[PDB]
Amino acid sequence: HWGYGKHNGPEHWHKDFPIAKGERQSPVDIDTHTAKYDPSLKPLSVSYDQATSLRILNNGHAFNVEFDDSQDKAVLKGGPLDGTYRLIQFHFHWGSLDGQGSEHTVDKKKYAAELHLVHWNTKYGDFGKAVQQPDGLAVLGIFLKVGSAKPGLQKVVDVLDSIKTKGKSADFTNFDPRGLLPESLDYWTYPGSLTTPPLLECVTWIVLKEPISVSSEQVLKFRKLNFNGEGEPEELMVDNWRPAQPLKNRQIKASFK
Ligand SMILES: [C]C1=[C][C]=C([B]([O])([O])[O])[C]=[C]1
Ligand SMILES: [Zn+2]
Repeated sequence: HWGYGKHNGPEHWHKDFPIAKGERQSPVDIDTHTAKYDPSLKPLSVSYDQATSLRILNNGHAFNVEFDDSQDKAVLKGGPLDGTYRLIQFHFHWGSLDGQGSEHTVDKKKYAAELHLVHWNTKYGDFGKAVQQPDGLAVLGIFLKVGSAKPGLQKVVDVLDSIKTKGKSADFTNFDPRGLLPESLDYWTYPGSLTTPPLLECVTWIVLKEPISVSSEQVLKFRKLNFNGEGEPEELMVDNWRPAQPLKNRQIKASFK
């Protein structure tokens, strides 16, 4: 029964998920002055040309665009990673207002939203096994700011009417996630967690420095989604972000100077 409300939100999650107070929780504030350039990170490789999107789902917490992850089709490699990580889904976190919505922050700045491209390490065979390992997942995080429209997002925006409420899905084939990337792949990286329950400490985070721009109309449509199921009282799907957690004994590394 966790969620984002006053009585079931982030401050309550630790009761059912004690790892919420663990040693490598996400998100975090990225202090740009304290992050250290690491000249050894290897180049980062996003290989999405053969991606096969399948479906879009409103799961009651966000919406997921799901991919075929039964073969190496859309993979993330390089950067801080050893081995090959397959794209399983992407989703967003966003605010009720343009001045909040991101999970990570940059020098305490909040963005309007944050895109998470979720990948799992093929050495563990399936996603469910991967989330049980400290190097099971690699999540590419991309900030959204409100300005110019993002053309490659509009297909997502357009389908949201058909998945308004929890449990609804729609076909979503032939979507190209390359259309959601910024120009630069400069990034910060650190070891962390899932940002929702079960909050498992299985993620290598790779957060891009360059945001993407989306229009006010695009983010407005995200805010028309519902947390509730059909035929239940309407609760707008907004503010589905966890705030920054303690960094504890971690260092954030930068791929750039
Ligand atoms: C199952 C799952 C996958 C990814 C995430 B997140 O928000 O950390 O990308 C949370 C939960
Ligand atoms: Zn997420």
